[PDB]
Amino acid sequence: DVAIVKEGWLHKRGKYIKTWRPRYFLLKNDGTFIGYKERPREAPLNNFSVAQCQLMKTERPRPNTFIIRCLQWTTVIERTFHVETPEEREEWTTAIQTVADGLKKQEEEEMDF
Repeated sequence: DVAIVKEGWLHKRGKYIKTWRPRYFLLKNDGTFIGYKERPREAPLNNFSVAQCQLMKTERPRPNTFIIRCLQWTTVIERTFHVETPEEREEWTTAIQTVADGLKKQEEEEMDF
């Protein structure tokens, strides 16, 4: 069954306004990545799958930024996050990567041959 893999505060850059705001995110092993205004009913402000997504690291405009990029149909979705240390970024990117890898292995076992 589906369990939380990692949860915690992330600084998220907005989609339309490119400002940064603190958000409480939860990553689940089915690829669910859900973000709330406060530590959690109250609906989430962000809700997307990390399945088939790409992790990118950047230092501008903020150090220790990571981007989750997902190509969906014609559209490309990007979600931008900042944490205070490069170690915390590695903490998050490793967790997201391992979940994505689990789901990729599952897809490949279904689609290959």
